[PDB]
Amino acid sequence: STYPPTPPNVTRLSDESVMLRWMVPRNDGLPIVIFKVQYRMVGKRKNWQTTNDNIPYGKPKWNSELGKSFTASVTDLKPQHTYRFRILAVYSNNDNKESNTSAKFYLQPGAALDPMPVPELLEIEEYSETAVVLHWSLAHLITGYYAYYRPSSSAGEYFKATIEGAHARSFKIAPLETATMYEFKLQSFSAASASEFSALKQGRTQRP
Repeated sequence: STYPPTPPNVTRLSDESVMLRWMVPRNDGLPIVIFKVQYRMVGKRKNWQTTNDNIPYGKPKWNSELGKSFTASVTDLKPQHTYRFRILAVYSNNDNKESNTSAKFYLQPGAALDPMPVPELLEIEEYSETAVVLHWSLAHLITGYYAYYRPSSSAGEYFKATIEGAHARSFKIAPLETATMYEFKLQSFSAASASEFSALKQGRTQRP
């Protein structure tokens, strides 16, 4: 059978974008091949738009005892408009199942909002041939942090991962390609907004 992903939670990243977080509960049914982020603004024909980013399931299978969490952002949204989001999961057998919809979310314009804490990205613990660990500190308006990473050699889009809880001060990012260099930056977030990014740090996975 197929277990649908949970509805995404939404937090404002800017005047034109939000970050979604969802989970795939542990289960023994078909594996999901990719995810599709959809959305539609409230007060408009109930027609969902699909973003142009097929999110792979990746590895590992689960990242907590609960199941596996995911994180993707949606940009190009207009301010002062309310939206609803949902996740589409495509399974190995090609079926499609949509999570339940998110609560209504109002994309509020920036001005007049409390400055979120900017973490000081200290150092990349080149912990292994396939993983690395982030360490940072501050100078709980915070809900957690959003880590951004990608091979230093590749402009474009960053992979995202959510770190839940304000006092997490490290996070292991794995799996990553061996003897490969990545770029990492970090930001703190709350429902209302995300902080400014920390410094963009370079880090390489260990060799044999």
